[PDB]
Amino acid sequence: IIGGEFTTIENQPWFAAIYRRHRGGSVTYVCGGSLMSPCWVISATHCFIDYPKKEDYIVYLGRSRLNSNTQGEMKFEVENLILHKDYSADTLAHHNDIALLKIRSKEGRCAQPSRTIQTICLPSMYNDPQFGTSCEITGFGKENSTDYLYPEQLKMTVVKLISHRECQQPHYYGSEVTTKMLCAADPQWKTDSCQGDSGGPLVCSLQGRMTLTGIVSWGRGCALKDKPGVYTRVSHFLPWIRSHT
Ligand SMILES: CC(C)[C@@H]1NCCc2ccc(NC(=O)c3ccc4cc(C(=N)N)ccc4c3)cc21
Repeated sequence: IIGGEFTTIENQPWFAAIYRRHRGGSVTYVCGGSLMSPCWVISATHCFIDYPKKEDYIVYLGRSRLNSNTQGEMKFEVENLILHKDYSADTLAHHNDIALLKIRSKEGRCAQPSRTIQTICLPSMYNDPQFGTSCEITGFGKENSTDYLYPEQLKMTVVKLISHRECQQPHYYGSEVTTKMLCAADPQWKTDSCQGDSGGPLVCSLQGRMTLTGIVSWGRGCALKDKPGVYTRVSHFLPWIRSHT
């Protein structure tokens, strides 16, 4: 996150920290995720497309720092890694960038809800918050575009949803942004998600209930003028999630 505020997992019960083991033994952070149901996590396909082995991943819940085992956390493994069957990556835009990771602990059980481990509701058919709505994003991603290390503590920030016609203007993303994607950004371009945040939650309070409306996907740079952050429009993929879970 660029700018924003430092927060602790208690505020983001449904945020999943996804890691990956390397030959030799080191473990680096990869991407974020959202707790769908006790046994499922949803993220982005571009965080696993290159190393499609369910065995190389680790998924943490209730973890507040990168190199610390926060009180009440749970360590998991990927029982099933399902990727959208039509994914492609262009110069900027990423298509069908949605993914399902069916988690499972060494003992064979799924997540166990608590004060620090919760789930968010999926959006419903054709019901997306209007443009200009404020929503939050979370991740252990960069705090600057020139840093190579991630913040040791979880961060969060708020942005505003941008209409589709406004995201297709020449000085924005032209025809690169498609109707199955959403755009969000700070009207002052000082705060925004960035590299390391991909796959993470974009939560909008829709008609009372906190809804998972977007999945961090792509964007030109981080917090750059007229260059919003593009997210995966969950509502569109409901039939996919349902039939695939
Ligand atoms: C190491 C890297 C090149 C990695 N390789 C596997 C394929 C692949 C695909 C996309 C990405 N994505 C990013 O690095 C990446 C970089 C910047 C991003 C910026 C925003 C945003 N400005 N809100 C929103 C999302 C962003 C995602 C990384 C990789």
